[PDB]
Order: sequence, then structure tokens, then C-alpha cells
Amino acid sequence: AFELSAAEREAIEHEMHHYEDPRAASIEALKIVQKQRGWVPDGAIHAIADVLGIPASDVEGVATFYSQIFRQPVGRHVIRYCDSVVCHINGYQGIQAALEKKLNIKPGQTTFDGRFTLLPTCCLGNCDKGPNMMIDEDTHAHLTPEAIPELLERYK
Amino acid sequence: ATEAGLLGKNIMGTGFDFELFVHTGAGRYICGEETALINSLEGRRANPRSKPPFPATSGAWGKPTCVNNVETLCNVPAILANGVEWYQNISKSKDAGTKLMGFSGRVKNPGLWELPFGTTAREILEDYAGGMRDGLKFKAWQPGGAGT
Amino acid sequence: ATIHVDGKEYEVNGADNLLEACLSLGLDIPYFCWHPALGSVGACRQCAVKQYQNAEDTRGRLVMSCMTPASDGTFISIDDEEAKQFRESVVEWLMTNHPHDCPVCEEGGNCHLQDMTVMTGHSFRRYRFTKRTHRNQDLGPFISHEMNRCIACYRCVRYYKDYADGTDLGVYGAHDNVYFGRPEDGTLESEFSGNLVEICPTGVFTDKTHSERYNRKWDMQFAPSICQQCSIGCNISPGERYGELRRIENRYNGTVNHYFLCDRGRFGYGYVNLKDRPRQPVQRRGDDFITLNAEQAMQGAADILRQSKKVIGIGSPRASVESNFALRELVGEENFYTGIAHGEQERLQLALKVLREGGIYTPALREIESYDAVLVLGEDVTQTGARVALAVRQAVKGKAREMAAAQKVADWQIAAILNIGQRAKHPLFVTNVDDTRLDDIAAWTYRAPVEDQARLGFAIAHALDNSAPAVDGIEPELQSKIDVIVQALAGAKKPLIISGTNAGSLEVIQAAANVAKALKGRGADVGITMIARSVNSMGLGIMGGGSLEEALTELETGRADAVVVLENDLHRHASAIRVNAALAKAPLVMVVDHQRTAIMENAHLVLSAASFAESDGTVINNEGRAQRFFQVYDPAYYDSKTVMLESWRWLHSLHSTLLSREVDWTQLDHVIDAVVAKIPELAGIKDAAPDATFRIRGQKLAREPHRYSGRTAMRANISVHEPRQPQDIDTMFTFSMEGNNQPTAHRSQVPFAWAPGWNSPQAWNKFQDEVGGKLRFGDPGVRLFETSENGLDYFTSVPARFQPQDGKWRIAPYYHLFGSDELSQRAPVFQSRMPQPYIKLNPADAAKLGVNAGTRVSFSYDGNTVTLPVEIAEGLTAGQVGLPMGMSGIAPVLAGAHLEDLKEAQQ
Ligand SMILES: Cc1cc2nc3c(=O)[nH]c(=O)nc-3n(C[C@H](O)[C@H](O)[C@H](O)COP(=O)(O)O)c2cc1C
Ligand code: SF4
Ligand code: SF4
Ligand code: SF4
Ligand code: FES
Ligand code: FES
Ligand SMILES: [Mg+2]
Ligand SMILES: [Mg+2]
Ligand SMILES: [Mg+2]
Ligand SMILES: [Mg+2]
Ligand SMILES: [Mg+2]
Ligand SMILES: [Mg+2]
Ligand SMILES: [Mg+2]
Ligand SMILES: [Mg+2]
Repeated sequence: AFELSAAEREAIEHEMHHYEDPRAASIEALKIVQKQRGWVPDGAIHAIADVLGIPASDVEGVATFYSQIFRQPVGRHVIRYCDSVVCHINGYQGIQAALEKKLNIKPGQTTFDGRFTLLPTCCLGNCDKGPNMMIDEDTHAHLTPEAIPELLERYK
Repeated sequence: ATEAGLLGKNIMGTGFDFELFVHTGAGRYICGEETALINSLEGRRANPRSKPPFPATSGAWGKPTCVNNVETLCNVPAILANGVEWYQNISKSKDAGTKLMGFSGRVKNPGLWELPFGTTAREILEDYAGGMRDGLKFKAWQPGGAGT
Repeated sequence: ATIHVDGKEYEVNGADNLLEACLSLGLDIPYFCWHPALGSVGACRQCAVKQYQNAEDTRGRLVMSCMTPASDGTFISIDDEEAKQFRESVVEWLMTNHPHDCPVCEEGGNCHLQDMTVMTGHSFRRYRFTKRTHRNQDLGPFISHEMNRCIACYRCVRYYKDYADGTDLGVYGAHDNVYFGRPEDGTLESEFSGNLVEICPTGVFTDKTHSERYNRKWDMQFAPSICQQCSIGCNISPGERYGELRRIENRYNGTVNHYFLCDRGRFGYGYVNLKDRPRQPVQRRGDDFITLNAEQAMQGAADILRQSKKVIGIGSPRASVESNFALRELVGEENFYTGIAHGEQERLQLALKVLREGGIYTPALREIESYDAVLVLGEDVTQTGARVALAVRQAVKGKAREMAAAQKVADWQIAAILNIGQRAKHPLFVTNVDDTRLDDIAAWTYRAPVEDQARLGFAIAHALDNSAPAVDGIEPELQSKIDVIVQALAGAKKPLIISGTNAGSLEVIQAAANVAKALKGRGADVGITMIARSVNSMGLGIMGGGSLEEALTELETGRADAVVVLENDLHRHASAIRVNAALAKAPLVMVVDHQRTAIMENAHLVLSAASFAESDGTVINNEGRAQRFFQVYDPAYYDSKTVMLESWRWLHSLHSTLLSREVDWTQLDHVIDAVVAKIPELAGIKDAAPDATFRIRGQKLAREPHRYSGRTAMRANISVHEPRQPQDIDTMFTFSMEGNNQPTAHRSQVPFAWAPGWNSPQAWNKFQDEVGGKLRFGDPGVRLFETSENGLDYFTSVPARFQPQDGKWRIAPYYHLFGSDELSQRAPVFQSRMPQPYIKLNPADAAKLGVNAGTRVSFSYDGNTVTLPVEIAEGLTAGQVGLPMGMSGIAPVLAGAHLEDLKEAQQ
């Protein structure tokens, strides 16, 4: 069972009056609910749909369209490396290999215990600076396959 | 700027409200499109819209709307503050103004710089960006982002 | 308005897109995402045509037909090599991910994707890689779900959400992994979700009711028939195969239900395939039953009827114009009793009077989508006649179209029209005893008893004209709402008023009549629609009889010693105790019916009548449009011993055997002539369809596709010598393919839509003059009456305020789409869908007793002591109780009556 907390419901209701249409707060409501819990559970869809005033179908379409609104159980510290043209050139492949050799998983999976999900991301908009990756909200650039272990040991 | 009078109801004497908001969205590249950004801001799936009607006549919520990039909008303060002619004359190219240009890739000094919009691509690669680094040979290049 | 297509020069409406115009001209352009009812979106990219300029531009540019305005100086070319190659490659891209299952797809020879793949000339696979796959959902007991076959054309979502306002279906995912279904498994809530089976071009959404007993489209045998589950005349085309109704498909009618049906009419047809239907006239010789012949049955019935002191007849409001008449002739005009209660009839003839003698134009079902304001005063339009609810939903979106046309936006660009609207709608003020399904779009809903709704209507009609009767005592908080309704109706240029008979109140109907008269006196071209209970309810009101109460009074008195009940069950129009006590003391009870009702267990003779599927006649809908339905198949075929003649055929032959002593099985046209000769009010049913001997170039119209299969083997198990095809002397159709069904044929009764290259429902583009317009050569219907010069007076009778009585509970009618119809509820498919019986209660009155949310409750209305669960209804007014009308055990006649004692279940 799912029910919206008081803090996140209040934040959604405060976001709903930044726009002319309540619907417009849908992405921000999903991001609030995800911030609190790490992902958007199946009941959060209907809860947000009841708070805003739009159906659960629209909220579920918004949540499954965008790639940073997780609809499946994701660990903590959702690692997102970049694999686009500028990074492909700078060698993000070695960075992905040293990441999935240390986490012992494949891109798209949790590790064992609910920490260090591994995902690829479109581009982090920091191309001139080596292969990049974000862990949760910290952008890490100039990545070297030697410094992946020590950089992962900072997140517990 | 809100606390200092530069934003809010009565901005520096003249009657002009302009409340300013920020919308940090989820990660989809298609929301960068001019008329898919409008859909995403409306809280819907970021699907582009057919033109005409242009966003200028019917845009955000059926109201008029002009979508502008960041650098375009950063260009305007200097135009107004220094003058239209000064901006007209920065350099003798038919694309007036300055531009943020840079070289990415395995160059000796990647980054971006502000250039007079008539600079040869070789003048950015070897003078500013340094050139290919230590044993690498140039093969090709894309002018602009991926998609050119 | 003068385009050039491939050198040829045509004349088109310059106000619609190039796809619409080119399809109206007869040209062939492939298209998946365009629908003539859902506007144009450029999603699929499959209707590409090269566009030039200057008439000498040799290098045009590819552009989508459905999105270009088709203005005057337009030069295009459908056949350009580049356009051909792009259109072909566009289907190749769709075929990259398609599932190799045409043989097992529910719709082969009916699929639009097959049509367009053969049309674009693509019959070679260059793709080599894997296909994307998808898991299905459980959408209900009606329609299936196979997302492997989706081409992402967006028609389902556009229809279901932007058109029908569904709210429980959308699109999910992105980037070639897109998905169209419900957010979670569960049944689809929308009443009009059946139309997804033909809106979707592929076999993603296909109905289960036909998927169980399946047959390819060619094997089907169609005929133009009318939906019989509702007061509207939605034109259907039922298909038969191996002697049983397989499915009910939509039959275009540009004046009534252009492209869409209900679910009650599309899926509630399963009551004709029941294995307990009467198939031979049987006689009850004391306790035993003996099957009779046709001539034997007629001779016996006439011998018993000729010795009777008086014979009365009880026709029903679900027969046909002839069946009732035919009966009327059998018993005398005097002895014919309309099989509806007195109060059920008074407010039916009042609605008929408002439609005929009230000088206000009653719109057709498609003209409802053109009115500014709507006031649904007393009707649950969504549950009784639901296509009117969809029409209202289309009418409330009119303000977005006005805002778009004021900005020079074309009327086919639906995305821009919706974007400009931004949830701005025309005013709509629903009114009912509790919540409705039109509350999401209504501006204000009034939840009150059927007396307070009439008081509101009278208050509106007084605030509009100031000569109508005043209500004298409304309280100022409601006045501020009556004021908004008035300000919104008097300002609208085309208001509509939709009352009905289902509300169970005469005051509601006359209040709506007062509102409409005040508006007409103000100047606006106001329309008025009245929803009746059952198909052909209007025809029974036009013809008229005494009542059911008078018939039962004659029966339980020794005055009438015989009765012929025609297509009536008599238990949902009166008390099942009085009906049985009357029919018990009758030395003759004939029951001409096509179902196995309860009154035919003590019936001395049960003539096996025919259903709508295998019967001919005409039924008049709510606007007085006399439409004719045709026989789909011959019941006798596959079963030689099956005399299932039509009701009017039984009654005419019985009347003949009564006087003549010799049987006379007449023809449909003779019965129609008799009606139009004896009842002048129905003189318009003769023009509803051409009689027999109507031929198209000598040929008569065909009931089966040209390539109908299995002709010399489908009846081989019974006997290898195939019989002669059944003879249709009634109508202009033949029970074979040796007939004519061409788009350009000069007739307006189309059994099914097929054109060479267009197998699917999209073959209806070839049958209409301009796609989305009326059927070429008109639409099959004749309104019986036209608006009068002078209207009725104001009804100077305001009902007093509803004050609840202690110890009595006024029954508030709750109508359900599934289960509130006498015949649809019998379909074994609606048993899964219909709700469980209940009795709604106000919380203030549920807590007044000990009953809580689910506790059974016993109540007495008559002899019967029913016991139903309890649901809490917050919107229902205090001194009322809700009851599911029509649902078995609760007769719709229980609307406005008050049950005298209600208590806990007393377990
Ligand atoms: C697929 C696609 C992605 C785009 N992404 C961006 C973007 O990320 N940032 C941006 O400023 N413009 C982007 N654009 C261009 C915009 O549509 C728009 O022209 C621009 O943001 C504002 O117009 P301006 O360049 O005149 O200021 C994109 C266009 C397309 C077709
Ligand atoms: S949807 Fe049409 S094309 Fe696709 S498998 Fe079914 S019949 Fe064949
Ligand atoms: S499910 Fe059917 S109607 Fe919906 S997008 Fe797919 S093919 Fe089109
Ligand atoms: S609206 Fe009435 S007539 Fe039309 S399909 Fe539905 S039930 Fe049948
Ligand atoms: S491509 Fe990786 S930072 Fe841009
Ligand atoms: S029908 Fe025109 S783009 Fe699909
Ligand atoms: Mg603009
Ligand atoms: Mg048009
Ligand atoms: Mg499955
Ligand atoms: Mg399943
Ligand atoms: Mg889903
Ligand atoms: Mg389909
Ligand atoms: Mg007759
Ligand atoms: Mg017949």
C-alpha cells in the first residue's frame, strides 16, 4: 500500500501554483516522490494523480517516458556514466569495464544489497573533461580506470 | 535579484512583474526541441508539435511564447547596454556578434572560448585548443554538436 | 478549391486536408493515423505525396497529405516515384517489428495494415534482425490486447482519451519501445471502449465476444439492422456464421452514429445465441408440452381464440412497428394494451408531445455535436442512451474549435485546436439523483431528488422568460447557481436540453419543456432531445394503447378470457405477483416471444418468434426517425425443424386463420402498407427503406461478401445434398452473394463495407460522398415528424419540495449500461461485467440504522422481500434509497415508488 507523506504532498501542492495548469507540476511531483524514496512506487502514480487532478494514465505516461523517473527498485547511489560521442572518444569503455568489474553487475542492475545501481546516461554536458559520470548528484570528470575503486569507496 | 528589486511586481519603477521560475526536468534529449520543450513544461510527454501555428502565436498554454536558448538570451544584455552599432561592428562577418566556440575530443587543451564568429576552424584547433595531442593524427571533425 | 493531382484537375473543399479531399475524390493514399473523426496528426508519416509549385517545379518536396491545407494553387502527385518509394519504405519500417501471425490474428481479411501493405506494393523482407516483443494486459471481458501487433499510430489513444474522454488508457515508454494500454491490468471503464476494435488499424484491440466463436470476415453474412438495446437508432451490421450471431459491427450513418457505438450495443448481442430460445411453437396440454407445426399452431390458436368472449393483446415497447400493429389488428383497436405501466406511458406520451406538438427542433444524434450549451435535466444520459452522452462530450469541446477558428487554425489540425483550448469548454449542467459520468466535463452537477430537479428546471425557465411559473421558495444559495445556468444558456447561440423518460418523473419532462420554450421565446435556436427507455419505445407511444394496468384489470376480472403477449415479459412493467395472479386465471395465454421469459411457463401456447437478427420491421428511435432493420440469416437453415417466423408474420397468419380458416403468411410490404393506411402518424415508415422489387440494375442487394467460403460443405454433416438458398420475399436483400454491394450503387442501406483493396472498416470511405460526410445518396432514415409552428404552453404545475417521510424511502433510479436492459443483461458476457446488486444509502440515513458499509438489508415493496448489500452514497439526498433499475429483481417501474419498510437483514 502507498500513501503520500505530508512533506512531499506539501511540496507538490506548493509546486502546483508555479504554473497556470496543475498538470505542469507532474514531473516535479514525480521527482519529489523519487527523492524521498529513491524511485516511484506503483501507488505513487495514483497518489500523485489524485493530488494534481489528472488521471493515473497521464502520470504513468510521464513517468515512463522520462529516463530519470525510475519506476523500478533502484539501489542507493545510482551510478550514471556517460557513453556518447565525446566520451566514447576519451575512453568511457574502460571506465564502464572497471565499473562493472568492481560492482560485479551489468548496466541496469543493482549490486546485491541495494547500493550502486549502474546505468548509462545520454551526455553529462561536460565533454571537454574526459569521460564523465554522476553518482547521485556529484558529477565526476576526468575518470581513470584506476580511480574507480577509490571513488566508489566514498559512498558506502 | 528578487530581494534587490530586479525581480518582482514593480521592477525598478516601471510597471512590469515578470516572475521568474526554474524547471529542472528529467533527462530526455528530445525536450530540447523548441516545441517539445513546451509540451514537457506543460507536464506532458515531450512530443514535438507541428508548425504552423508557431509557438509565437500559440505556445506554452495556448498563450504566446518565444523559446530562446541560453546564449541568445545572454547576448541581449550587452546589446542593450553598449549599443546596437557596437554589436553590429564586432567583426566584419555577416553573422554579427560573438559566439562560444570550442574544440572537444582528444585535443591538447579542450574547452570553449568566445570568438568573433568568423574564425576559421583551424584557428580554434591549433591556436586555442592546442591541436591533436602527442602522437594522434587528425581524421575528421564535427562542427557543432552531434547531429551535424 | 482547385487542386492538381497527377496532372488531373479536381475541385475540392479548400477547408480540409489533402488526404481527406483525395479520399473523397476516389483516389487511394495509404494512411494509418488519420481518422475522419479524430482530426489529423502527422505521426505515422504514411500518407506522403509529392508537392510541387508553379505547375512547373520539377523537383517537389515530400509532404504528408493529411497535414497540408489543400488550398487553391496546389499541385501534388500521388504517384511520384519518390513518393511511392517513401510510402513503401514507411510500411517496411512497420513490418520490421511485426509478429508473424496473420493466421492466428483475430482480424485477417479485416486488417487495415494488411490492406496498406498490399497497397504500397511491399512483399519482400530485407530486415534480418530481431523484433521487439511486448507482454499483454487484461483489459476486460470485452476486448483483447496483443501489443506485439502495434504500429504506434496513436489512433487508440487519440480516440479513447481526446475524443471519448476515457482517463484510463494512454501511451507509455518511448523510442521504439512505446506501449499503448492501461496503467495496470483491469477492465476498461469507458462505456464507448468497444470502438477500439475498429479504430485500431491492427489486431491489437480485438473483441473477445467474437474471438471465442471466430470466423473470418469473408465468411460472415451481414444485413443492415438497428441496435435494439437503447432508445437511439444506432445503425449496426450484425454478422452471422454457422447459424449464430457472431458479432455486431458498426454501420455508418452520417446522421445518427457515424463511426461509434456503445458497449451495450456492440457486446450485448449474446442473447440471440442462447440455447434456451424458443424454436418451435409448443402447446401445454395440461402438464406436458407438444411441439406443433406452423399451420398446426395457427389452427389450434385460432380454434381456441374464436371461442373466447374477448381477446386482449399486450404489445411491448421492444418489438417493431408492425409486430405491435399486427397484434393490434388481431385483437381489435380496443383490446390492444401497451405493455408499459401507466406512469411509464404518461411520461412517454408527454415526451412525444414535447417532440411533436412543441415547436422546438429535436436534433439528430450527430447534430448534438453542434450545440453551444447543454442542460441534461433529469437524465442519466450516459447509462440510458450513451451515444447521446458521447455527442454531448463532443459538443462541449466546441469552444476550443471556436478559439482555433478565430486564430485561422484549420479544423482538421486537432493538436493545435486542443492546445488552444486548454480545458476551456462550453457550459454543460448535468442533473441527477447522484453522480454521473459527465461530471468531469460538466460545469455544475445538481444532485437532488427528481422533484428538486424539476423545481430547478422550472426556476431556470422562469428566470429566462418571466412568464413561466415561479418556484416560490428556492433558497438563495441555489439561486446563485440557477443564475449561472441562466446566464450561460441565454448567452449561448445554440442551447440544447436533454431530458428523458428514465428519470421517472413527469415534472422533470415538463420542466425541460418549459426551459426549451423559454429559450425559443427568447430567440435562440434551441434544440430538445428526449431519451426513451427501449428501442421502439417511441413507436409504441405514437401508436398508443390503454396501459398494462388496464390489461391486468381486464384479465383478473372475468371480462377477458384470453391474452396474446407479444415480446413482453410483464415482470419489469408491473408487479410480478399481480401479473402471475392475472395470467393464472386466464383460459388462454399466448406468448409470442423470442426469449425464454418467466410468463411462458404458465402459457397455453408459446409461438417461437424471431429476434432482431432474424426478423424484418421498423423501429422508431428517440427523435422519431423510423429506421428499418433487415433479417440477417434464415433460422431454418442448418436446422430444418425450426419455425421461427417473425412476430408480425405469426400475428397476421393468426388473424387470417381467425376469419378465413386458412393460413396466410404475408409479406413485410403488405404489413407496412397496412400500417401506413390505418395509422396516419406512421405514414413515414413506408419511406424508411425501399420495398421488395427494388433492384440495382436488375440485381438485388447482397448479404454476403463475394468470396463467401464453404458453400457446398458447411451443411454437409446434416445432409450432403445442399439445399436451395433461402428466399427473401420480405426485403430487397438475398441470402447469397448473387447480389449487389458496390460503393457506387444507388441505394442507402449498406450491409457491410468492402471495396477492392480496402477490406477493413476503412472501406466506409468509398461509401460516402465526402469521407466523414453522409452516405452517398443519403442516409437511411425518415423522421416521422418535423417541428411544429406553434408550441405548448407553459406547464403551470411546479412540484412541491421533497421532504423525506419517516418510515418511507423514495427509490432513486440508478441505471447501469450493463444490466439495465431487458435483453442485453441476458447475454452471458454481461454477467461478468454487470455490477452486483446493492441498495445505495445516504450516510446520514445508513448511520440512522445499524447498517454499515456492507451489511445485507431487507426491505418490502410488495409481496416480495428482497435482501441486498448496502453501499454508501454520499451524493444521494437523505430520505432516498438507491436501487439498480432494470437489474433482475428490480423492475424499472420501481422508479419513484417508495418501499414501506427497510431494516437490517435479520439473520
Ligand atoms: C532534437 C532537437 C534538440 C534540440 N536541443 C536543443 C538543446 O538541447 N538546447 C538548445 O538550446 N536548443 C536545442 N534545439 C534547438 C531548439 O529547437 C530551439 O531552436 C532553440 O533551443 C532556441 O532557438 P534559438 O536558437 O533561436 O535561440 C534542439 C532542436 C532539436 C530539433
Ligand atoms: S494485425 Fe493485420 S498485419 Fe498484423 S498480424 Fe494481424 S492480420 Fe496480420
Ligand atoms: S494499439 Fe492500435 S490504435 Fe493504438 S497505436 Fe497501436 S496500432 Fe494504433
Ligand atoms: S446508444 Fe443505444 S442504440 Fe446506440 S449502440 Fe448504445 S445501446 Fe445501442
Ligand atoms: S559525451 Fe560524455 S560528457 Fe558529453
Ligand atoms: S495519416 Fe497522415 S501522417 Fe499518418
Ligand atoms: Mg516564437
Ligand atoms: Mg472538413
Ligand atoms: Mg503475456
Ligand atoms: Mg495476460
Ligand atoms: Mg505499463
Ligand atoms: Mg483492431
Ligand atoms: Mg397485419
Ligand atoms: Mg424476412
